[PDB]
This record gives sequence, C-alpha cells and structure tokens, in this order.
Amino acid sequence: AKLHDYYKDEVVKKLMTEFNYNSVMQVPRVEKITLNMGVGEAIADKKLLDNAAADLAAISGQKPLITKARKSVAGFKIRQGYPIGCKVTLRGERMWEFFERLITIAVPRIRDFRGLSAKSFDGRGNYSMGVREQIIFPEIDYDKVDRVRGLDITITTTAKSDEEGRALLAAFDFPFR
Amino acid sequence: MKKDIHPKYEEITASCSCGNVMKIRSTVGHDLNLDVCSKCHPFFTGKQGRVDRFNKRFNI
Amino acid sequence: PRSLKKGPFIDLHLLKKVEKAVESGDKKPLRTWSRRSTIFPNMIGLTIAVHNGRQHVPVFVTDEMVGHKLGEFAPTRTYRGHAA
Amino acid sequence: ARIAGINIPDHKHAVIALTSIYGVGKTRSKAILAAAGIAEDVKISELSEGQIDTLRDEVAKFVVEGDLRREISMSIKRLMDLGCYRGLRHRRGLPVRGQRTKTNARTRKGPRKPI
RNA sequence: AGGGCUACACACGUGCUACAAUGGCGCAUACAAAGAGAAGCGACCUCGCGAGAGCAAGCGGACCUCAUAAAGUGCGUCGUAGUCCGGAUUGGAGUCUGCAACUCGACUCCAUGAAGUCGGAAUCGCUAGUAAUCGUGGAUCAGAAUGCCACGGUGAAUACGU
Ligand SMILES: [Mg+2]
Ligand SMILES: [Mg+2]
Ligand SMILES: [Mg+2]
Ligand SMILES: [Mg+2]
Ligand SMILES: [Mg+2]
Ligand SMILES: [Mg+2]
Ligand SMILES: [Mg+2]
Ligand SMILES: [Mg+2]
Ligand SMILES: [Mg+2]
Ligand SMILES: [Mg+2]
Ligand SMILES: [Mg+2]
Repeated sequence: AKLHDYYKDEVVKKLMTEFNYNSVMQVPRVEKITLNMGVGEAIADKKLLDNAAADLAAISGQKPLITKARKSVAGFKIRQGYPIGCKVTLRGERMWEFFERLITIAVPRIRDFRGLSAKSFDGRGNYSMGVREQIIFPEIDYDKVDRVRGLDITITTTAKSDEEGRALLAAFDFPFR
Repeated sequence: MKKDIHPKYEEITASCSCGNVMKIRSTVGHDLNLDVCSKCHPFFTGKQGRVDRFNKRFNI
Repeated sequence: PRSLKKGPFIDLHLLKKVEKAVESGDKKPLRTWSRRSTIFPNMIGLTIAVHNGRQHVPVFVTDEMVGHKLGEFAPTRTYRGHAA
Repeated sequence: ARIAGINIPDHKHAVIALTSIYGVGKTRSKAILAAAGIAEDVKISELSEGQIDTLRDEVAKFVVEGDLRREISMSIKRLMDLGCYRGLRHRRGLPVRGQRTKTNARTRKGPRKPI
C-alpha cells in the first residue's frame, strides 16, 4: 500500500496527540472497505447483476460476491435466495489502493461535487457514502456504459465514536463539507 | 487472493491536467488521463444579495 | 423595465410619506395606491399598505424587495380553483 | 472529451460540441473557441490534450453546469419566498410573464386535466 | 385614484410556428410592386454585440426618408439525430415609448431548449398568374399584429364526366 505508509507515519502520531491515547492500538484504524450494488432489476434480467458485478470488478479489482435476498419480499417480487446485489470486501493493500483511487480520482469526477457529509457516520465511527453514477471512476469506460449504476461505499474502522472516525478520515484529507 | 478469477489488476499511470501523476494499480489495461484530480478541484482546495443587484443597475 | 438613464420611478407623494415615516421613527402602516412605485432602500422596515383594487394589504418591506414595485406584493385577482 | 464535469461529443464540430455544457450556447461557444485559438469546424476527437485544457480554462471563465443550476434555483426560490406576483405564479405552475391562461399555457400547465 | 375587461379544472372557432435535407446554418451575390411621411419620415457620421443612443442632412416628396425585398443563385457545412430540426417555457441583463410598463407593452442580448417525428372520427379552400410558397406596405396607432386591408416575386396539379 501507499496510504498505509501515510497512516503509519503521520496519522497515528497526529491522532495520538489529539486524543490523549495510551497505546498505538487505541488509535482508530481503517479495517475494511465494502462496496455493494443493489441490482434488484436483476428480477427482470439476470444479465443486469452480471453487468453490475463486472462494473464492480472493474472498479475494485477483485471479483464480487453475489448476494441473495435474505427473505421472500412481496414488495419487490423477490424470493428468499434470489440474487439482487453484489459486494466486495477490500482489506489491506487493495483497500488502501482503492482509498487512494477514490479520494484522488473518483470524488473529483462527481457532478456538482461540493464535499461529502460528516453526519454520514453510523454512530460508531463507520462512514458510508453513495455514488449516483459509476463513471466517477476512471476504471469504468464511458463509450460502452450499458446502463447508469451507482454503488454504496462503507468504511468500517476501529474508531469507537463518530468523532474518532471523522478525525481519522480527515487525517487523509477526506473531502468533508 | 484466488487464482484466475480476478480482473487483471496491474499498476497503471494516471496524469492530471495540473501536472499531477499518480502511479496506480487499477483494472483498466491502458493508462489514465483525467481532467480534475484531488489537488485541482474547487472543493478540495476550498474554492466552492438584492441591494447590490438593485444598485448595480441603479447608479442614482 | 424603465430605462436606467431615467432612474427608478416613484410617486412624489409616497416618497414624501416614506421620508416622513423614517423621520418620525413611525411604524404606523403607510396607506398608498402607488402600486407603480419602486421599493427603495429607505423603505426597509416600514409597513406599506398597498391598494389591490378593493383593500390595502400590509406589506412589511424587507431587503429583498428593493427594486421591485409595490404592486408586485398586492395581488389584485382572487382565485381559489375551479370545481372547488 | 471531458469539460466542466460532463462529457462532450468527440465526433462533432467544436462549436456544436461545446454547447452540450449547461450554460454554453452558440454565442458563448464561438467566443470560447475564438479565445482559445481553436477553429470552429474542428472535431473534438482531433484535438490535443493541451487544446482541451485551453478549452477547460476558457469554460472556467463562465458560470456553467451545477453552479448555474444552483444560481437559477436560487433566483426562482427567492421569487417564491418573496411572495411577489412572479413568485406566486411560480408556486402555482402558471405562466409567469403575463401570457394568456384562458387558453394555451400548456407548457406551464402540462397535459390537459379532464374534469 | 386604484383594480378589472389580460382570471383558468375545462370545450369550440379562426390563425401563426413547426415537426426538417425540395432543409438548417455560414459567407457571397441577383431581380419587384404598391404605399406612407411635419408633434412626421428621418439619411450620413460616431458609439453600442444588439434593441438602440448622440449629432444631425434632406423631404409636405417621380427629388429626401421609411427602405438591402425574400424566396432565388454560387460555395461550404451539417448527414437523418428529437438533430447544427423546433423555439415554447423560464432565469439573468437591457432598450424604447409613455406622467406611469407590478397586475399588463414591444423589442434586444446571454443562458434555457418544452411539446412536436406530419396528426382519430370528421372537415376546409382553390379551375391560372389561381392554389401553394416568398417577402413588402398601410389604416388604427405615444407605444402596442401571427388580425385586417393592400402589393408584387416564384409558380403548379387536375377537370374523363354529371
Ligand atoms: Mg399578452
Ligand atoms: Mg376582451
Ligand atoms: Mg435552429
Ligand atoms: Mg404607419
Ligand atoms: Mg407619395
Ligand atoms: Mg416527445
Ligand atoms: Mg426525422
Ligand atoms: Mg370559379
Ligand atoms: Mg404573408
Ligand atoms: Mg402603430
Ligand atoms: Mg401573391
């Protein structure tokens, strides 16, 4: 990774002396990144999930997992076990490289970009964000886009509180408005 | 990671308009040329009234 | 719009009424029929009751209404929908 | 290929292609191309990246795209909050510039609503 | 004095503009008729992207002004796309008339770019310089035509028959 080097060098020290931490593992870490795609339009055409999954593979660089309806839901014509989404869990080198890609190419490519909310913390130091469109990523080609599919991005951390989560995500200059 | 199931994830090059070059692994195959990066976007660097409107046309 | 070389238009009588109102400190609602007069900066904070055809409607002047005409804030037609 | 946060057609002449930007009509397109030294009948595909950055800087001098949309929304919303006749016409979705409503007015009113 | 005749779930009549390539846009360049003008028509020159502004001739007119006709023709481009079609709607900025353009003017500039891809049942005009299409002028009128009245340009098809 490249941003793990930045974490280990700068972010730990700055957060240590900002939060009066006893031990270096009391400092929040970024432990995993999860990217999913709600592709319930698969109900109509399976080909959809396949194309959404290939988009996700292009974005993330690892093959996604096809996720299934946990139940049968009468409001969307889905049975228990019908595939309606994808997911990739990135940890380590791949998640750090994705963090840099998203921070330094992807988010500048969002229409009308004016910062990401800092109230989007789940309550325990985990941040989630959406991506109306996928072209925001340079890994997806434009003159071939079959459909306009967004995605969700969640950053699970060891930060016990939203404050410690913002603090860590800010050390990387995460664009918070 | 598993074998032969993953997209070809090779280190590419990516050059911005303001002269920013980042050596990035991604699954595109070719190199990258992008208009705006994190270091030349209005929000990242911090670049993102009726009495005046009335008085612009109203030099007394 | 009125030509800029002419300046904004306002009826003289209402201009004097407003000038007195700012001078006395007064906030008694100003009665006027000059729907055609432009709202001026010194009108801000005053309440001008603008005739709409049958009744004077109170218009508490703010900063944003400067440059508009008084009549823009006193609708003359009454409409509540058809088949109502 | 990409200007002002949107993609512009590579196959079109430059004057036509630049009009895809919200806030750039033909007149602004010609002005932008004249100030960037680029001919008008040049296809966007056959332009150097440096020429495209020149076009990006020229477009930057105008308010376009989301900035323009926010400006237009703010103007309408100011009118609507003000409660002036123009703002009330915006509220009801009726013609704002004095047009007849006894007939026509279908662009503001939309498709006919049978009784 | 201010408001209304300008309202707006809706139904009809008469029109205008379109839906494009027999076209749109750009550059160049031909050929009319009729008419109006003194609180009027207003040139040239200067300023403005423009509507216009300033200065200011001439003309009560076969003399001066309104006032370059447009379609057309040549060259280029667009290449069948809701488009370089369409120009509604709306935001901003203006001009002029007029004591005064909020209700409720016309026009300009920048931006916006809706419906519409030729129209169900039904139904209208036209037999020749007609229809169709293209501009031009006048009355009313401070300002305010897609209406009305008038003028030329290009210019068809068809009529066996009752
Ligand atoms: Mg009208
Ligand atoms: Mg009437
Ligand atoms: Mg057009
Ligand atoms: Mg006349
Ligand atoms: Mg005569
Ligand atoms: Mg349509
Ligand atoms: Mg077509
Ligand atoms: Mg006959
Ligand atoms: Mg005609
Ligand atoms: Mg007239
Ligand atoms: Mg004729």
